[PDB]
Amino acid sequence: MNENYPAKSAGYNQGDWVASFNFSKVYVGEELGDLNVGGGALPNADVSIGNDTTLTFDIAYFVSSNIAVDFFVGVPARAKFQGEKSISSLGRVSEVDYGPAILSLQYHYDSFERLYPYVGVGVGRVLFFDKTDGALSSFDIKDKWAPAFQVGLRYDLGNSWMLNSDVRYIPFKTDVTGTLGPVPVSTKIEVDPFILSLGASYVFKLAAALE
Repeated sequence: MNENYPAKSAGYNQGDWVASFNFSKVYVGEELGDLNVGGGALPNADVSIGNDTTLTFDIAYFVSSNIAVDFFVGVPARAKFQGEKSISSLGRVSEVDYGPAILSLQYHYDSFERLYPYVGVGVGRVLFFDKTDGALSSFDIKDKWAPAFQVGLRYDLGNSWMLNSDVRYIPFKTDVTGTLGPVPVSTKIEVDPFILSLGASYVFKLAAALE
């Protein structure tokens, strides 16, 4: 008739592992930034990216009930984007693979507004695969790396299916160079890329049992 010694509860414990899978929408590409050129003139170029479906996978590690860690990663295929004056019009300027590598932790913070989202921060490195960039003879692009900040919320809506939504911000400038034979052209462009992650996640508890 009476109740005693209830069942154990396990929802969040230090060392928890939850896979958060969501689509990351990158937003960058305003206009190239040429410093100088042998030609003498100082024209302006234009970059463009192809609109297509894309997904991203990140690993969230629950260590504390106040904060946690998340690592954004993805193995996208080879994509071709524009980035020039006359070459842009053609449609074939640069083509390579995407190597999005970001790792930051999420933490809560005081708030007054309705929604009480969380803010994170860490190291966000963006690299690519040397395939065929630039309108020149197999041109390469100098990747970049720097600290980024995350902003969003994470909850569990439904059974065996959680939800996650945040955004990654980190303004930086990429470089471009490479040439087979003659002297390559070292260029640089400063832009503020905006990544939007939206999808679901899945919580999981370690298998190894401790005393």
